[PDB]
Amino acid sequence: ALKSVPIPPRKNATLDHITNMIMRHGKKEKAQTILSRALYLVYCQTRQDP
Amino acid sequence: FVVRGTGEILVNGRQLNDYFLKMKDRESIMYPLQVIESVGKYNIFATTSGGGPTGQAESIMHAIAKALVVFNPLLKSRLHKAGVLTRDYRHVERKKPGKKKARKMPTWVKR
Amino acid sequence: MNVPKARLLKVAELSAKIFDQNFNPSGIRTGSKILNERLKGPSVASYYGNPDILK
Amino acid sequence: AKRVTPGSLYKNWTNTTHTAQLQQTAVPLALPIFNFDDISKTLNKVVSYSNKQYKSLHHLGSFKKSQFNELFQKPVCLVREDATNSFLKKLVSHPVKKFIITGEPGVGKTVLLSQAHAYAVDSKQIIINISYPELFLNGRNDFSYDDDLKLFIQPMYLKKLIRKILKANDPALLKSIELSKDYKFSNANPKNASVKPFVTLNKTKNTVLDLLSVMTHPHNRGKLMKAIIDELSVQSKVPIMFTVDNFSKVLTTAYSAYRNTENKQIYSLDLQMGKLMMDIISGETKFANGESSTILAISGVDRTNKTLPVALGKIPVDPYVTRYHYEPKFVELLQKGNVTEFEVPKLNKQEVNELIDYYKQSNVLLDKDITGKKWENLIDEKYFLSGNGNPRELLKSLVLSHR
Amino acid sequence: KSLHKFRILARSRYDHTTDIFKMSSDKFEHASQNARYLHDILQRLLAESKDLT
Amino acid sequence: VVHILGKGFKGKEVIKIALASKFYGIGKTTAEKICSKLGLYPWMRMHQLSEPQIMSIASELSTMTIEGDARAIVKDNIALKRKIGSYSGMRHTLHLPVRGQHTRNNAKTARKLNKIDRR
Amino acid sequence: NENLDFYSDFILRTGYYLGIPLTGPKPLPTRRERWTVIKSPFVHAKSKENF
Amino acid sequence: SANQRVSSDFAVRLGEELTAIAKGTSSAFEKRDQIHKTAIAHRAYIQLK
RNA sequence: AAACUCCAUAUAUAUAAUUUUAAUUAUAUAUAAUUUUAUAUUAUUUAUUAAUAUAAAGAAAGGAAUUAAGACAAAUCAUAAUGAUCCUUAUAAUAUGGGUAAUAGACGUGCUAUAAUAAAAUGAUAAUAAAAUUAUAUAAAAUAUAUUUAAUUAUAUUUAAUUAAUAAUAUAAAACAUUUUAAUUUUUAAUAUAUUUUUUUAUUAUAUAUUAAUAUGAAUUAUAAUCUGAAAUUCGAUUAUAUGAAA
Ligand SMILES: Nc1nc2c(ncn2[C@@H]2O[C@H](COP(=O)(O)OP(=O)(O)OP(=O)(O)O)[C@@H](O)[C@H]2O)c(=O)[nH]1
Ligand SMILES: [Mg+2]
Ligand SMILES: [Mg+2]
Ligand SMILES: [Mg+2]
Ligand SMILES: [Mg+2]
Ligand SMILES: [Mg+2]
Ligand SMILES: [Mg+2]
Ligand SMILES: [Mg+2]
Ligand SMILES: [Mg+2]
Ligand SMILES: [Mg+2]
Ligand SMILES: [Mg+2]
Ligand SMILES: [Mg+2]
Ligand SMILES: [Mg+2]
Ligand SMILES: [Mg+2]
Ligand SMILES: [Mg+2]
Ligand SMILES: [Mg+2]
Ligand SMILES: [Mg+2]
Ligand SMILES: [Mg+2]
Ligand SMILES: [Mg+2]
Ligand SMILES: [Mg+2]
Ligand SMILES: [Mg+2]
Ligand SMILES: [Mg+2]
Repeated sequence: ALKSVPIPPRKNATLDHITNMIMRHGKKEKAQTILSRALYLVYCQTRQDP
Repeated sequence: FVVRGTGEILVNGRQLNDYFLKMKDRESIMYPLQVIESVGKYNIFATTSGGGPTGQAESIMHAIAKALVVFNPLLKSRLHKAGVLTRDYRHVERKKPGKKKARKMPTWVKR
Repeated sequence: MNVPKARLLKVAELSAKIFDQNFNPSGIRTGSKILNERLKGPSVASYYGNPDILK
Repeated sequence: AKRVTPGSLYKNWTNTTHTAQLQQTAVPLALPIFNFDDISKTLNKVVSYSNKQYKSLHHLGSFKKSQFNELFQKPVCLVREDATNSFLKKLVSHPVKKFIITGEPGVGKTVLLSQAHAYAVDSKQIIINISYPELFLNGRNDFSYDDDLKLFIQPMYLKKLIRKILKANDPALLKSIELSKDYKFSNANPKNASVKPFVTLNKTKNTVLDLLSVMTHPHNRGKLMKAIIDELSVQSKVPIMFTVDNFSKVLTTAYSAYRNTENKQIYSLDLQMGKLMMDIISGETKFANGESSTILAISGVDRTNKTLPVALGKIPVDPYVTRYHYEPKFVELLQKGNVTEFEVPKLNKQEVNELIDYYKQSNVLLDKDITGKKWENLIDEKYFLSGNGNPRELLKSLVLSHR
Repeated sequence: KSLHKFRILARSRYDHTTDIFKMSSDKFEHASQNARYLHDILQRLLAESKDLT
Repeated sequence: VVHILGKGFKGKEVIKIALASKFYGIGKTTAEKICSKLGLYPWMRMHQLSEPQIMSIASELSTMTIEGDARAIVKDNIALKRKIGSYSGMRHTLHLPVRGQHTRNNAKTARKLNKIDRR
Repeated sequence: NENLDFYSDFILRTGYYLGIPLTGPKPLPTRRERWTVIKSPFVHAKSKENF
Repeated sequence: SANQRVSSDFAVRLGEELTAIAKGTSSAFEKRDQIHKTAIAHRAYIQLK
């Protein structure tokens, strides 16, 4: 059963890159929160997947 | 300690959410149980010690991958290709004697 | 800290007498640390070795 | 310059989401209406509050920020047998009716309080709710000393509280309660007060509605609050449900941020608000109605000490603990009131399933979870990622975990 | 009662977790003197603890 | 705008912080004591003062060392040092550091601020 | 470590023949002291050596 | 572009810009067109190399 | 040169009565990789082969030391030692004070800031480390003090245990949650308003200025105490009440 299923992705690539661009001084949770907060906003205003 | 059951986890006797605030640490811990689609079939009892949260979480994930092999030995490759069965040798490198924090040097003046 | 201070200090000086220990309830400067400090003279004096080494 | 146009978001994230009307774009999903008398049909199933319940709860402050409500057109709840049904059965059957809601941060203590409020509204009850006790402990409201009451009075906080009590409870019950004794308050009406210096209320002719609707001067607002509590305590017609959320804040800061004329902190029990709260908890007020209850809830945002666990009998009494971490007076005041503990349990697998399902129906999930992931795997993984059933963490993983 | 008095007079020298009394001495310049000093202090504490008058 | 002893205050700033800032001689603690003595809640603003309250603040704040009095005390202390003939007085006269700092480098702010008529 | 281990082994043998139960050499953690010093005699502080 | 907004939290301002872009309303597109027009203005110098 | 070497890594054996506990460890010996195998797409001296990718077998990926011959008459006679030359009542030896800390200018290194992808408070079943130190000692807990109930911070009172896988230095801090934060009228409060209640809406007040130093920033200085020392003026370190430059 596990053959046909691909390996689940390591981690999203574009989101990792964007976080790393925001991230600075080694503070990644702050960057992820900022990005996740913004994406939560854009969904609430557009009701489309961010 | 991995024993079959439902998706229950405990770190040092505490809940996963209490111990690991970051959701990425929980995701890393759960990845082995996700490479193989058996997230809701095993009970984890993690007893990490040493280092900071990410080192603990990633050591838990590595230990889980090692423990899952005993349950189905012909699932080793899937985990190996997933990279969870390799030990991350990366670690802090010693502060070099004549310079600042290792691999950094004080400002060099031409004249 | 419900227990009255009188009881606590009664235990304090009783133990002090039992264990041969100073009791200074008021906190005045008794200068005890001056006397109790160890003498380091023997060690400092032999910094340069035995002067009676054969020549 | 103007800078901020009339339509624009300028506050931080939490206040922006809390107050921006982001629920306007939410799809109007149809759900069964909350009703304890029909618990058999709404059990283990998401529900929406009744319109009158929504009005009363909004006026009581049962819905707070950081609850993700803005995701949906209106706040919704899940009827959890272990948390909602069990608690309400205990509340109805137990004779003392004095509880404190406890649980891990984010488990849903507030929600359970709001469900209790919904029960009270639909059971023809009067609700007095202290949503954020910090407002009368943080030193951002006026205060004065009333020698007649021997307590410090906070007129702004009172005015808001009576306003909330008036606008939350149905006028029918407040009218149905007649005053047991006369009152004579100063008059502060913008126009009438020029002619009439004082306002009088008489027995069996005016109700508590008129008492709530009167307007006096700040130094007498404490008299009005004491009268209101006494009137509702003596009357034995309607039950009174006194609720306080974030009670751990009260239990931890025994001393407020107010300083008297000698630059000394004003003990909490020297305030009127703290005193009446503790009198109700300890049973000194002694409401006459049998069904009158007192439900308290703690919040994780507030520090923790040895006060509450000792009060709840969870740990013994160590008398050498500093007052900053153990307040014996509050412990004996809580124990004297026979306040019992209710622990909100974490979600199980099936509860998570229902919640996530409803989230799917509301179009609040990512396509990675929906478009591609198996439902079973999704539920299990989220159950794992949410610390085995923490509702806040579950919501965070679904809509606030873009990674 | 004597045990409670003994425990509260030992102060930091007694740990309730394991119930072990603990005491060391090196003021005197020989082991024999320190052992006698410790024994005498233990006798003194026991005598006072048993005196509940 | 609230005027206390000739000091201009905006209507938005807290009493304790504003008092501690504008007046020479009263700091955070003194302002807190002043506000507490007159029964103004900790985070009260300058808008909400009434005329009696402003008068009380001005009256009670005028029974302690005023800006001018405190400046006089400082200047008198410097003058004492200089008239005695002490080393410190000499540094004050020459616009040089007085607390044993190095002059080979820096010592700019001392030259700019140290003097016999220090504010 | 070589002399330590050899002597330990000897201690165990002597104890056994003397009737003394002995558990055996337990490896307590080693202690690493560290000093640093400039290699040059006069002035090359950039060059340092660890002992 | 998101740093030209009045809020004090960049999560809010990032969200506002992203929402605006999602509806095709922002000045960043002009920069993209300018770069492409410049690339066209430099058609013939590309070489296989 | 590379390799042997050391730190680190994976595994095996041994030791430890799992109260020196942690066995998730410590340290002795050994094995392991300067990875192997297969396939294909390449250019080629034609697989009697290289790089490109794939596959599968693996835990397997780093750092440190070692910097040759000669050249720079590079540095060192102030680590120490010797040759030559020079002083020998002085260029040798001791003590009390001062200087090495002076300040026009200039200069190389750094520390701290100039605010909202950032500063401050709080967080007691005390979130989570590693490596080092304690017979010329480390110094807990409790106390009085400033200081209010307490906590935090700094002294004083007294030395608990430990000369160490045992006790102390020592509850790591960022992280994360809550509250606050001037410029900012984007704020407060006075009334009403209400299905945004820790909150929205309407009216009035929230003035006087503009490229600006704030509730940024802590330089300079006044005073009172404290620590070490026999001694704190030239010339030491902390705390408190004021000061609050430049940026
Ligand atoms: N639908 C639904 N959401 C719930 C329920 N219980 C909790 N939640 C959600 O879980 C989160 C936390 O709920 P709260 O009631 O604030 O939890 P709490 O434990 O009282 O929170 P703290 O006081 O901060 O510890 C919010 O997102 C709630 O909406 C429930 O029964 N139904
Ligand atoms: Mg580092
Ligand atoms: Mg809550
Ligand atoms: Mg001032
Ligand atoms: Mg063990
Ligand atoms: Mg080599
Ligand atoms: Mg060479
Ligand atoms: Mg050459
Ligand atoms: Mg030369
Ligand atoms: Mg020379
Ligand atoms: Mg020489
Ligand atoms: Mg001489
Ligand atoms: Mg020098
Ligand atoms: Mg240098
Ligand atoms: Mg800042
Ligand atoms: Mg260690
Ligand atoms: Mg070690
Ligand atoms: Mg201490
Ligand atoms: Mg901590
Ligand atoms: Mg300027
Ligand atoms: Mg400041
Ligand atoms: Mg200061």
